[PDB]
Amino acid sequence: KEIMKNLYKINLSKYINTEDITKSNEILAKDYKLADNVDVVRSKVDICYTQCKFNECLELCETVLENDEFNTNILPAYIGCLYELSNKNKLFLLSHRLAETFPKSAITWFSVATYYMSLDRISEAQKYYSKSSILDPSFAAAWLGFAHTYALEGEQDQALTAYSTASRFFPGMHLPKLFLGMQFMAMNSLNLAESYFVLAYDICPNDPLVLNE
Amino acid sequence: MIRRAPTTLQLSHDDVTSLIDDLNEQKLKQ
Repeated sequence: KEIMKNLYKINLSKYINTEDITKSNEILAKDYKLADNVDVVRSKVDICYTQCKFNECLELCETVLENDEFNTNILPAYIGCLYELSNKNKLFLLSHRLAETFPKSAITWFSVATYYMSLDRISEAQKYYSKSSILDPSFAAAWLGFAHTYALEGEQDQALTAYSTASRFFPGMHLPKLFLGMQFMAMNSLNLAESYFVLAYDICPNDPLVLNE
Repeated sequence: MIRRAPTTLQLSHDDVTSLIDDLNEQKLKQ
């Protein structure tokens, strides 16, 4: 139990009680030679992603991906911090390799849609997020990227329903609600935006997007 | 996660019109 308690503690959510997750990370790193463990690296990557350490996301996930390039748990965070770094060649390579590796996984189609978003081809990203969403009904990135495609396309009425769907399917996820509130700004409807942003800020006290909004 | 592009503030035409007008009466003052 001395080790498995910590191992289970690693896998909880990262927004709250962040420091204890860190101390558990050094606890595993010491006395157990598990610093090389893949899931320890995954936890550290998610720590870095939470406060938006996207450069550290890139470096750590590149170190882990060299050993294994198809860890499905690792990959979505790497897509996120790659699109944040706004680079198309490496996203492009990984997406085209995953397409021929795992044709039936929504992960690769999500990566393709992200690549098209990075290339600002909204029309194709529409379909390539729709396919990823259809493949995995439990894939929040799919719905939020879908509504991102809607919002960046020019039309927003369907983006409203999309963000509402993403919010309702996944209760307790602040990001769909936050993006829906950004859209409310886009329609100049601030009255719902106040409540939605308060709800999002209830669990995200320190992140640039919330405070900027 | 696909982070949304943060919204950016724009310089409106009404405020710049107000400022250029105020400058017009400012130079008309003396």
